[PDB]
Amino acid sequence: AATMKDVALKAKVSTATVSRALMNPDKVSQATRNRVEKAAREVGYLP
Repeated sequence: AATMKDVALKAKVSTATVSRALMNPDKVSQATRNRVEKAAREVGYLP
């Protein structure tokens, strides 16, 4: 099973972004935001 964290590496988003995402999303770029949302479902884990 994959993890939302692993995805960040693939999209080179940021360890802080996905980390704070569950706390207060405000560091993810609009473009990277849409890509993550889609990539989040693929792994089955959206949180």
